Amino acid sequence: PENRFLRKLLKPDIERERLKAVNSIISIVFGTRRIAWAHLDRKLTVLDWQQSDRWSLMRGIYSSSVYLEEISSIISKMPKADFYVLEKTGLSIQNSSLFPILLHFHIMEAMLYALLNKTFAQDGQHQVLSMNRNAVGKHFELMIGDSRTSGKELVKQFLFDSILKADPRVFFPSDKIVHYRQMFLSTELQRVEELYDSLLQAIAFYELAVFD
Amino acid sequence: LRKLLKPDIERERLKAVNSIISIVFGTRRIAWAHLDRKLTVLDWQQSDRWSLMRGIYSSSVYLEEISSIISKMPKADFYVLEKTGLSIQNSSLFPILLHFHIMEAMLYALLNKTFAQDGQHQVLSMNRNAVGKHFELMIGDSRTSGKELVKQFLFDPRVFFPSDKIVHYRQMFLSTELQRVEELYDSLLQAIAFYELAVFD
Amino acid sequence: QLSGQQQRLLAFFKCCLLTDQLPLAHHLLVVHHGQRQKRKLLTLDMYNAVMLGWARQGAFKELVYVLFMVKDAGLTPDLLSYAAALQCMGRQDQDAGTIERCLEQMSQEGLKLQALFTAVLLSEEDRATVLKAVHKVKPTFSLPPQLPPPVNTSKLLRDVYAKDGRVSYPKLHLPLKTLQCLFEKQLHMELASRVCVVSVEKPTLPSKEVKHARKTLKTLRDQWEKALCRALRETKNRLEREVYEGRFSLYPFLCLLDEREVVRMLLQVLQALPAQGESFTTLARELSARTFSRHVVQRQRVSGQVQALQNHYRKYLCLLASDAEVPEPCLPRQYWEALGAPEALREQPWPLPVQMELGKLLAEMLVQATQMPCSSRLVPVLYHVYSFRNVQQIGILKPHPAYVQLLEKAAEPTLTFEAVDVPMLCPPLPWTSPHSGAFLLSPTKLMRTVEGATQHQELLETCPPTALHGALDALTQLGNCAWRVNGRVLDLVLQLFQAKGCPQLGVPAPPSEAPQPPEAHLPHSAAPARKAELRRELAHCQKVAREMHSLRAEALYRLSLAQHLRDRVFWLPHNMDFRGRTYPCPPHFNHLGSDVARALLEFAQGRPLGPHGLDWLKIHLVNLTGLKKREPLRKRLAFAEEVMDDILDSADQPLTGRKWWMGAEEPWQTLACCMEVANAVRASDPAAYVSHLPVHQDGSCNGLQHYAALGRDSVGAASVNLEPSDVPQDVYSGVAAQVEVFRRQDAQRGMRVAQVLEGFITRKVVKQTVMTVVYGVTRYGGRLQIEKRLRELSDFPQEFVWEASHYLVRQVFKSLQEMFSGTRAIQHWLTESARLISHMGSVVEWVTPLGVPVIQPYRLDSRKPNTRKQKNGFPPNFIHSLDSSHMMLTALHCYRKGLTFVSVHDCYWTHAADVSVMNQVCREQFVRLHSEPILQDLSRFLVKRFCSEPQKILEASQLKETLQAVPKPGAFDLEQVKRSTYFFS
DNA sequence: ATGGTGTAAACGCCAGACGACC
RNA sequence: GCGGCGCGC
DNA sequence: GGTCGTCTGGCGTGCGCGCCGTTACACCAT
Ligand SMILES: Nc1ncnc2c1ncn2[C@@H]1O[C@H](COP(=O)(O)CP(=O)(O)OP(=O)(O)O)[C@@H](O)[C@H]1O
Repeated sequence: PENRFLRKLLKPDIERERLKAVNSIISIVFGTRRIAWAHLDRKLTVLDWQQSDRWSLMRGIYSSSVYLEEISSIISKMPKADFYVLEKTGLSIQNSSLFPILLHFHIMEAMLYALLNKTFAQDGQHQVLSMNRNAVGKHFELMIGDSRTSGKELVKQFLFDSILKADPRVFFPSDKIVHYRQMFLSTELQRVEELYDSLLQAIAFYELAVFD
Repeated sequence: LRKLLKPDIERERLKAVNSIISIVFGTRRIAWAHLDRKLTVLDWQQSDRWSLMRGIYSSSVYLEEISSIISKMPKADFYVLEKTGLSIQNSSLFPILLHFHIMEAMLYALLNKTFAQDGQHQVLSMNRNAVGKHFELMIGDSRTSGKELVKQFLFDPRVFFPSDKIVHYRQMFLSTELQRVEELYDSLLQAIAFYELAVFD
Repeated sequence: QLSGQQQRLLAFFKCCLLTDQLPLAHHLLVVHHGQRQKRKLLTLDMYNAVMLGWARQGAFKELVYVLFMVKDAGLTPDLLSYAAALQCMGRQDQDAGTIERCLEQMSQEGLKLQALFTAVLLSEEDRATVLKAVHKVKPTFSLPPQLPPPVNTSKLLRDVYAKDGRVSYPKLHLPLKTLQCLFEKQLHMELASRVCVVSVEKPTLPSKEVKHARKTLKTLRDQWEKALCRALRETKNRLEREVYEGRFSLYPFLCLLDEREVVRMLLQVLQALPAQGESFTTLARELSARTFSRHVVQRQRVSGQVQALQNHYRKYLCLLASDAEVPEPCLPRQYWEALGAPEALREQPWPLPVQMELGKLLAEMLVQATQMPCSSRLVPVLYHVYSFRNVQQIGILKPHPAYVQLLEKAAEPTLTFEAVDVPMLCPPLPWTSPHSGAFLLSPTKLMRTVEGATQHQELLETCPPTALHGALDALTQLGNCAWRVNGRVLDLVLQLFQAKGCPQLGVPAPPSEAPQPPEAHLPHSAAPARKAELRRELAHCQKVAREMHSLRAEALYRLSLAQHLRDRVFWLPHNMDFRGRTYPCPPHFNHLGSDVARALLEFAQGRPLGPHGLDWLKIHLVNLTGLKKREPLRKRLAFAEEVMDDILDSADQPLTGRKWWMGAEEPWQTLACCMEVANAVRASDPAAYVSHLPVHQDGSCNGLQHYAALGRDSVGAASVNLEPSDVPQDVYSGVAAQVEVFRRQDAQRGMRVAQVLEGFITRKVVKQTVMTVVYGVTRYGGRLQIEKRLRELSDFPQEFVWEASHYLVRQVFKSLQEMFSGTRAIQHWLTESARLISHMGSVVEWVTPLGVPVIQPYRLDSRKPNTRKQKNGFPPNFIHSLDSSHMMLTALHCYRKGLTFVSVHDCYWTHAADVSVMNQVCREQFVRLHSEPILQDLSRFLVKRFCSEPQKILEASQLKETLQAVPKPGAFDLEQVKRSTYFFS
C-alpha cells in the first residue's frame, strides 16, 4: 500500500527511480501576509531559511500586474534545486465566507507553477509538486481530532538543544547557527507559523518518500 | 487611459505597434486572431475542447493545456486579454471567477518572457464595456452575438481579408454557425477596437 | 517625542509607587543613569515620582541623592519636588532653619506657597504634613477659607433650588439598623467579584458514573491548583532576576495581587473557556482588564478608605431612614456635600503595550502549568491551533476532547455572575460629579461610549459645574427607587419552564422538542429531487435548532437572578448616553425589558389607594389588554366592570379553568394586575388597601409632538393631541384616509394601478412608514416596507406589487406634506446647516436647554468628518435631547410633592394615587419648556461657535445667510396644552 | 459508535477624482 | 467585530 | 501646490441590550 500512500500524499505522479536520486529540495509555505522557504540536501544540512513579510496584496482588489511584479521579485532569491515542494490545504469552494483566501491561494499557486517550472516546453517533465498538510501532521503526531496543532516545541528541540540520541534528525551549519538562533528568538513574540512548517515539511518529504 | 486599459502604458510606445494578437477565452474553448498595422488579418484559428473545468482544480493540467496552446501562437509585440465583468459579492458565479483568474495568471506569467530581464509589460487588459459602447453592438452591459457585423465586414469594409487566405476564412465561417461560438467574433472586434482607440487617436 | 520605552519605564515607576518594592525601582533608576544613551530617555517625572515615593516613608538621605542627580542633570526642579521635600522635612521634624531655607529657595524661583497647595494634587496626609512644616516655619500662614456651595440660577431650574417654598420629601420604610447591615452585605459581595447562582434547570438523578467523574474533577483541580502556584512562584522568581542588570520586567505588576487571587482567577478563566477555542489576544486583553479591576477594588482595603466610607454612609443613612430625622431637609447631594465628603482620586490606566504583555505572560503560563492524565505519561490540556476566523488567519487555543467529555458528563448546577451585572443590595451613592457615581468600589462612566470616545467627557469636564446639577439630581432620584420580586408569577413561570414551555407566552422550549425530519431507508442519491430536498430539510432543521438553543440560553440567565433575589430588597442605578436618554446599568434583570421581566418587578414601598386609585388600576388593566385604544377613559372604565368575573376567574386559578389573560397583548402584566384588583375588591375598605404596582402613562408620537410645538402648527397639533379634545386623535388613520381620498379621485381619471388597490389600504401598511419619519426615511426604505406588507397580504396580485408600491410611497409622501409643512421646513433647514458645517470640516455641536453639551461621534477613517451621517443624524438627535429634558424636568418637579417617579423614556410610571399630580406637573413643564425660544438661541449659538473668525470670510458669508433664515411660527397658542386630556394619557 | 472514508465546479442624488490650468 | 437570531423606545 | 469644473460609483431610518457559532454530510468497517 506504499504506492497508494504516495498517491494520497503527492498529487503529481512522478516515477520512483527519479525520486530515489534526488539531490536537493526547496519547501515553500505561504499565507495571507508571509512566505518562507528552506533548503536541504541528501545528508540533511540546512544552508538557507528566510521570510518575506511586507507586500501590498490582498486589501480589496486582485490585479495580476501586481502579483506578477511581486512574485517575480520573490523568486529571484530562490536558488536552484531538483524539486520544489508546495503545501496544499484542505480549504474548498464550499466555504463561502473563506473564498477570497481561496482566490489568493489559487492565484499564487498558479503563478508559482508557471514561473518555477522552467524547461517544461523542451522536456515536459515536472519539477513542482504539492504535499498534503494533515498527512505531514500525522507523521509527527500533531493531530488532536481533525485539527493540526503547532510544532514550535519540536523545532525548539531541534535547535537551541543538542541531544544526539545516536540518530539526530537534522543538521545545521556551524557558522550560520547564530543567525538562526537570533531569528528564532526574534520571532517568539509574534508567532509566525509558516517558518516552522516549511522545515517540518522538508524533513517529512525526505523521510516518507526519498529514503523509503 | 484608465477606463480603456488597466495597466498604465506610455503613449509613445503604444501607437508605434506593428502587429497585435487578441485572446478571448471561455469555459469550453479559446480563440485568437493576428492583425498587423494595416487592417489585414494574418491568422484566425479556434481550439477544440479541453480536459479542464471538470471537477477538481489542478495546476499541472492547466500548465500542460496552456503550454500546448501557446506553442501554436505566432510571435507579436503586444498581447491583449479581455477584462470581463464579475462581482465577488455574487455567490453563484464563484467557479467561473476562479477559472478566469487562474487562466489570467497563467497567461500573464507565461507570455511575458522578457519581464524577468527588461521589466516591461507585453500583456494588456481591455474592458468589454468600452468595446460594446464604441462598436455599438449592444448598448450597455448586454452583448449582441455580433454575427451580423462580421457578415457585414466579410461575406467599404473596415477590415481587409488578404488574397490566397480568403477561402480558408470563408470555409471556417460557413461552418460552426449552428454551434454557439463567440470568441472568434469578439477577438477580431477587440483587435479592431484597439487599433481604432489606442492607435490613430 | 513620544517613545514606547519611556512610557514603559514611567508605568514601571508608577506601579512600584503603588506597590511596596521601592528599592527595586531605585536600582533600575541608578543603573539607567550612568549610560550616555540611557540617560537621554530619563524624564523629570520619573525623578519626581521616585522622590515622592522615598518621601512618603521619611527617608531623608534618598531625597538628597535624587536632588543631587537632578542637579547633575539639566532638568528644572518642579514644584512637586518642593512639596515632596517639605513633606519629608515635616514628618522628620527637622529644624526650622532648613525648611525656611527651602521656602526661600522656592521663592527665589518665583513659586508661590499657595501654588503647591493648589496647582498639584496631593494626598490629605501629605498636605497636612506640609501645612505642619510651614506652620512650624511661619505660624501666620493660613489656608484660604471655603465658600458656601453655588446654586443654579437658570430660568427653567429656578424654582427647584428656592428655599422659601414648602417641601415634602419622601422617606423610606426600612428602619436604620436594618439598613446598616445591607451595607455590610453589599460590601462583602463587592469585595469578592464573582457571585455564584444556583441554576433553575431540573435536577438530574446522580448515578455512580457522575460521582466518579466529579471525584476525578476534584482531584484534577487540586493538582492543577498546586501546579499553578508552583509555576507562578518560579515565573516570579526569574522575571525579578531580569529587573537586576537594568532590564524592564512585569515583576512590579505581578506582585500587585497575592498568589491566591491570581490562581483562582486563572482557574475561573479555564472554566469559562468554550469547547471550540477562542482567540489568544482576547484572552490576553480580558486577563489584563480583570487584574487591573481587581487591583483597583483591593487597594481600598489597605488604604483605609472603606472605614471612612462606612462612617460617612452610616451618617448619611439618617436622611433616608424612617425612624431618624434631620434638622433641615434637603436634597441627597446637598446633604452628602454638607457633611465632610470622602475625597476620590481618579486613576489612569496603563499603556496598551504594558497591558498586552501581561495577558501573554499569564496566558502562556496556564498552558505550560496544566497537565492531565491520558485516561502512564501526562498529556497537556491546552493546545495552540492555527485556524481561520472572520475571513482572517488567527491563532486559537484549543482544549482536549477528554476534558470536554468529562465536563459534559458531570452536570454542574451552578452559574457565575459578575458583581456589576447584579442589582445592588443597598441604596446607591448619590451622583455628585462625572467621576463619582453609584457603585461603592467600582468606577462608572456618566455617558456610554462604544469605543475610544474621549470628546464627550472633555466637553462634560470643561462646562461650569453648576450646569449639570439637574441631570445629576435626576439620576440620583432615579437611583433611589426600591424594588422587590413578585413570587406567584415566578412560581408559574418556573413551572412552565421546567416542563416543555409554552412559546406563545414567551417561555422558550427545550432542545428535545425540536422537530425531526422523517428518515428513509432508501438512499437519497438515487433520485435528484430526493437528495435535493433532503439537504434543504436537514439544513433547515439544524438552523431552527441553533436558533432555539440561544433563546433558552438567554431565558436561563434571566430567570436565575429572579430566584436568587427572592425575599430581598434591591436597587437599580442609572446612566446616560451622549444624547441624554437614561438607561439602567444591570443588563440581565431590570425594567425597560420584555413582558416577563416587567411582570416580576414591583414597588417595595406601598401607598394607600385613596378615593381614586381603583379606577386608575382598572384603566391601566384595560390599557394593558389593548382591546380599546380609540375610546375615552369613561368607556374604558365602563368596560372594566363588565368583565370582572373573568378577572376573578383568572386571578383565582390561572392555569386551570378559563384562560382569559392569555388573549391579551401583555398576558403576564395583565395577570399581575388582575391579582391585585381581585385582592382590592374583596377587602372591606378598598380605600385603605395598600398597593405596590406601577401605573403607566405614555403619549403617542412624541417626536411629531415636539416638531409641532417648535413650529406652532395649528393643523399639525390637532392630530398629535396637543389641542384639547374629547376623543383621542390617531395620525395613522388620518394618513390612511388622505391616501384613500387621493386614490379615489385619481382612479376615475386614467388609472389602472389605483383600481386594483381598492380596499387594501389600512393602518398596517403605512404605520411603519409614519413611525420612521423622525429618523430619516428615504423613498427606498419606504417602498421596501410597503412591499413587505403587500407580500404578506394574500389576496393582492403579486405581479403588480412594484408599480403599486411606488404609487403608495408617492402618495403617502404627498399626503405627509399637506398636514406637516413646518416640520419639513425645519428638517430641511437643519439638514442644510449640518451639510455646510460638515463641508467646512467640523462636527455638529449644540447645547441642551438644561445645559448638557452634546457632540456627534461620526467620523471617517485627526480624522475627516463624514458628511452624510452627520447630516442624517442631526434632526433625530435634537428631538431626543428635548424629549429627555421634559423628562428630567418632570422628575425633579414631581420629587418636591412627595412622589415615586420612574420612567422608561416617553412613558411615565407611578402609584395609583399620584396620576393626577403627575399629569398636571407634566403638562405645566411642557408648556414652560416650549414657551422659551429654542430655534433662535440655537441659531445664535451656531453663529457664535461656527463662523466666528477673521479668516475665509467668503465661506463665512453663505453660512451667515443660511443660519439666520429661521422659519416663522404659526398662530397656535401654547397655553391650551394644560387643559389637554390625552397628551400623555 | 466510532473511526475512518469517501464526496463536494426595476430609481435619484451627491461627494469626490482629477487633468489640467493655474 | 464576521455571520444567523431575539428584545425596548 | 491649489484649484477647478466635470463625470462617476456607492447608498439608501436613530439609540441601547442579550445568546450562539466558524469546511458539512452520507456511508462503511471494525
Ligand atoms: N418610538 C418608537 N420608535 C420606533 N419604534 C417604536 C417606537 N415605539 C414602539 N416601537 C415599535 O413598535 C412596535 C410596537 O407596536 P405598537 O405597540 O403598535 C407601537 P404604538 O405606537 O404604541 O402603536 P399603538 O398605540 O397602536 O399600539 C414594536 O416593534 C416597537 O419596537
